[PDB]
Amino acid sequence: SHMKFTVEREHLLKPLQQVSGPLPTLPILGNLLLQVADGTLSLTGTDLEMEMVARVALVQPHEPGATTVPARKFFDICRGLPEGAEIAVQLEGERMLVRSGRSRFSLSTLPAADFPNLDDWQSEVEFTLPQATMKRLIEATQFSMAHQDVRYYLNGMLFETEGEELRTVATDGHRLAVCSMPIGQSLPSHSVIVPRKGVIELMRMLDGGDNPLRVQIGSNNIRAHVGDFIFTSKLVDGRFPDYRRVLPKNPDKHLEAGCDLLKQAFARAAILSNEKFRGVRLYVSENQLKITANNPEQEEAEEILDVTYSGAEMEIGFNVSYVLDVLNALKCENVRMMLTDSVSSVQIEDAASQSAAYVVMPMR
Amino acid sequence: SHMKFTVEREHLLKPLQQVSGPLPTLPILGNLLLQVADGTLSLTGTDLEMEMVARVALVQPHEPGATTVPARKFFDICRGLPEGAEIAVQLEGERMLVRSGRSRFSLSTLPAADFPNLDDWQSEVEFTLPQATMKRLIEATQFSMAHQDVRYYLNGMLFETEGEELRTVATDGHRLAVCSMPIGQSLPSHSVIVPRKGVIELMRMLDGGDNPLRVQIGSNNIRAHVGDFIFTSKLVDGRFPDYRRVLPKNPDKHLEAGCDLLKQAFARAAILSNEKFRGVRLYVSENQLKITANNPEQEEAEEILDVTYSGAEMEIGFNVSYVLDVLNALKCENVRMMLTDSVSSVQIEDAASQSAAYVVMPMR
Amino acid sequence: PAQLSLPLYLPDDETFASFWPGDNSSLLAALQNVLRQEHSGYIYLWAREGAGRSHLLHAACAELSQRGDAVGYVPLDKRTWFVPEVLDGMEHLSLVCIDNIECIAGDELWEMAIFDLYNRILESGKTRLLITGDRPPRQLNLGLPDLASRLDWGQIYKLQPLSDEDKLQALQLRARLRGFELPEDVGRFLLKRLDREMRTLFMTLDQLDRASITAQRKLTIPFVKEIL
Amino acid sequence: AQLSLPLYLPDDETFASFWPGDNSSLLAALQNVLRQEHSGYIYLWAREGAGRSHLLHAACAELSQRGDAVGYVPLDKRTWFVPEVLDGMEHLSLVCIDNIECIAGDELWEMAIFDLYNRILESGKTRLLITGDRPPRQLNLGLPDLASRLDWGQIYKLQPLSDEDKLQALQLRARLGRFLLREMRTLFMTL
Ligand SMILES: Nc1ncnc2c1ncn2[C@@H]1O[C@H](COP(=O)(O)OP(=O)(O)O)[C@@H](O)[C@H]1O
Ligand SMILES: Nc1ncnc2c1ncn2[C@@H]1O[C@H](COP(=O)(O)OP(=O)(O)O)[C@@H](O)[C@H]1O
Ligand SMILES: [Mg+2]
Ligand SMILES: [Mg+2]
Repeated sequence: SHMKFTVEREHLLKPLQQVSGPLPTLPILGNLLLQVADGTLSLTGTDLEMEMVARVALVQPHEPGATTVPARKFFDICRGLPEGAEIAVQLEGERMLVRSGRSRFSLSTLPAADFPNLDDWQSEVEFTLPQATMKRLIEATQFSMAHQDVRYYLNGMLFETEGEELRTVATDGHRLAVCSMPIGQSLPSHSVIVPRKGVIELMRMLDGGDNPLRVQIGSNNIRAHVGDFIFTSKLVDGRFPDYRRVLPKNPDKHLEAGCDLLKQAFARAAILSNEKFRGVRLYVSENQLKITANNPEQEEAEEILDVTYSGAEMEIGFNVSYVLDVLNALKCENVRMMLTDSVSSVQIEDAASQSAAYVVMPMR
Repeated sequence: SHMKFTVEREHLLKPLQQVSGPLPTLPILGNLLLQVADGTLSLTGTDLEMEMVARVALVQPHEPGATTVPARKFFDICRGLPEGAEIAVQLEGERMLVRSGRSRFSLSTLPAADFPNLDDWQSEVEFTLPQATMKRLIEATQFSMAHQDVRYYLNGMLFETEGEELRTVATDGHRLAVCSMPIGQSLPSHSVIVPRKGVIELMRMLDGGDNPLRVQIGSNNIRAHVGDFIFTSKLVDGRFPDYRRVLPKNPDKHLEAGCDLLKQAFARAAILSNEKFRGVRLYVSENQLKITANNPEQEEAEEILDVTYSGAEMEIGFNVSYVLDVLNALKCENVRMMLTDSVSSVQIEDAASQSAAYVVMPMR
Repeated sequence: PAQLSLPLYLPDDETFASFWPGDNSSLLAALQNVLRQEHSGYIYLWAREGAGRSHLLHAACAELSQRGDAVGYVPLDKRTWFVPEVLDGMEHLSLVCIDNIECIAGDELWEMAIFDLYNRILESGKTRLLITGDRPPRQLNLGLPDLASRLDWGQIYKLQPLSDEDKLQALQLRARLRGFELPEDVGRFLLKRLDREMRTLFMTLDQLDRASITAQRKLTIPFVKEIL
Repeated sequence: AQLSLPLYLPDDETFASFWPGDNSSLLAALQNVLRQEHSGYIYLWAREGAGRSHLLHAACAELSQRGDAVGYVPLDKRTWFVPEVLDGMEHLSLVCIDNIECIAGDELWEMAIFDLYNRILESGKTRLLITGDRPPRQLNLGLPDLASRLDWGQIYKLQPLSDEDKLQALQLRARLGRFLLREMRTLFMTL
């Protein structure tokens, strides 16, 4: 109980914001672990499932110590202070005192020894990739994760290193998404399941740069180093399904179409679809796709658009939200749809690059 | 009869958006009254309390008629259509058909004779003012309105014309806001109460321009003409309190301070205030203001800032949310606070112009 | 408290002082008797057109507001501007005025709220209840019969409208209370040309007084026409 | 079916034998709720010998002479009957509860009175007159719901006759003295 440090306001805002995010649920879990070790300041925030540590260089006189402090209050104080102000922080009793000019703040604290510390494990696979590659791997598959499912292995994203490429897979039992990006070094074959909130926090820590991303995948934890932030999260102890066994083996029907014109056609047809079941039916024929939808109010919407298709005629139903999510993830020119029959999965991918694929199961 | 018209998509979007806004609560109230009269198209939308009419010039062949159609569905269709597309609309049975290219939509309709038509009254006071003046009168007083109070006359804004100026007043029994702007013509003394939702809809219809605002205040209704939109709203049949009887008569304490530094000081003190009551206490002294606050967690925050003040020393409490709303409405350099004692109202206004005044009642 | 409140002064021209007694001598006696402290009762005041039912509710509110008691007035004809959840907590008030309770006939959403509010001030004490209407509580076709027997449970009074004689000196009563002077030739002129509409008569006084203030001339018979 | 045996009360406490002063405001409201068809609830309270029971008997005889059903419940003689005797009295035109302070601390009787109040409240056309020693707020009742209901109505204080009005009240019964004068219960009994 003798911690004391002084640091500019511009050196705390970004580290505080990285440790003060979406994280209810327990008294000390809403606090930040401040700890001064000559001559750096460490700010930690966790939720028993993942932790986030930021280090701040202290060039001004300081004294070693440690304590905890309400995150949102401490962040709003430092954020509310004028630009360029110095922040003097010291411990007086069971509370922390923040001083900046003629402003004095007293925050109730909790003992730093009661803070949940993640047991340091043994790292295994370690690689370094740019932030743009990690953001692409996440964005292309994130939307296909499940939310609080009994299939706990689906409530997250599968990070899989295989030789030269790093691949991310996500599925919810109705649709699957898989993306793959190459790196510069050879990696041992390894696959882990990063939780939902872990995937969310892993992407929001990515900024413009220009710093690379050091990733340390372990036996039961994953750690990402970028800048002075060290994100660590536990892994989902489960067996993720094989996505290669899901991809439609040997389809006989291929359809190419403009990605935008297809997206806008489904978007207009979704207007008159069922508000709850979101049902639309696709009718493929000779160089033509006919999308129709109707609602319990007996309001029908018909969308016909010219496509490049030569296979046999088929009528297949779909959840328009799942199809639109795929077309939104494919920020490209033209898309490719590979079908088999009306009661089997359909693979959608970009007609240009094949680095990311999507599979959606139809409706009856 | 047989209603039928054809119009470009770019002629409908803005009229549709203005007549289809956030407005539950009755089947036909969620529909738009379409009516073709050679050679214009009228789109009407109401909520039993106010109506919104837009006129669209039809230069393409059409047939007179009238019907109703779900607003949000019909808007999303015209908005979802490609840019520059022509929209063919005609009635086939008990439903309306929309055609644009290879897109066909069928929308369930309700009889146009069942649409609530506002009884045309006799206009009285009529004037024309720019949109920027009307937006200033609203923004400077809107936040002080009451929401769903037994004092039904407080659930709105008071429009009062007096000679050369148009003045808006709003209060909720805890704080009052009054703004006054001059026009170019002499107006008869008249005062009406525009409802909350009427004020909301009156401001969102204001755009960049460059068209003036024709306002027709009547005995029990108000009508605003801008562009091709005609907004009409009923008036609150009540007696609005006298704001001149509220203004602190003969205060003996005047405080000038920087608006920004004062706003940021209250914002930082509000962090450690009570989450529910938002209680802060101001201590005015010799050229100094001391703002303090504390919460049930026994966390205290102190903000001292240099001001220009010579009156007697006083400690007065306030709801920090009410004070911050006034300082946010005063987008100015310096502010002026006129006080009397700790248990009486305090007038806050801009130190430069006196076109708008604010009154906030303290706390015990 | 906390906190305090704004000294919002509304048209206080409707008090017991500006209200003419006849022929409601028995009603005004019992009305001022439940406004005693402490007395908790329920009075029902039904009448037809312009008898001053809202006047006596505004008079009873200002009577307790002038001595620091908390009050509540619920105009059920303007109920389209608020919600039935505004009655919650009014059982802690010294006086609750329910104006025009015949407007919720068939409004099961509001009848239940009024019904619940009655029981809440009945289980508690020190809550004066004054309700007005068009017709006696039995002549009020309510959906919930439990509420009809509760509006029946109390003292019911029939408000009597002012005679054309008392109507004149009621207009003159508002003149002396407001400050101006209404002579007897102008008053008997407004009762002819405005056709004895008391709602608009006292409403026209502001138009005739203000235009006479900004002159500043005295009220003469042709002056009213010039103001018109 | 069945008709009732004609029993006449052996007393003389009718309204005609009752003196107005100084309870002029009380008698005005008392005779107002006795008029058909609407009803209400009036509470009377006084110290001793003021005539709280005299007015109940007078209100009973007022409606009994015009064929209305009435019920008088002396709560001071409740040791001779049971609380279940209040059941069905919600169908009567008038119910008189005399000396309601005697059930202070008697949960068995407080609940019976409390249930009887709500029964005539859920229905209509049932005049309720209750007398007591102290105002309803000064009644020590174990049931707080009943206390707020007894205070829910018009409450009047009964003013006992002065020694002057007491004299001419005695002669009023002789038509239908100073030596005998000051306990009114025994004075009218002496005649
Ligand atoms: N006895 C009276 N003395 C003075 N003014 C009265 C009297 N009765 C009615 N008025 C006036 O007549 C006007 C009409 O009242 P109104 O609101 O129509 O009553 P109600 O609500 O019963 O219809 C009121 O503004 C009131 O000031
Ligand atoms: N105002 C009155 N006029 C005539 N007699 C009265 C009056 N008040 C009381 N009395 C006499 O007193 C008796 C009233 O009964 P009492 O025992 O006093 O009832 P309570 O105990 O409830 O006051 C009657 O016999 C009546 O003759
Ligand atoms: Mg009225
Ligand atoms: Mg007795």
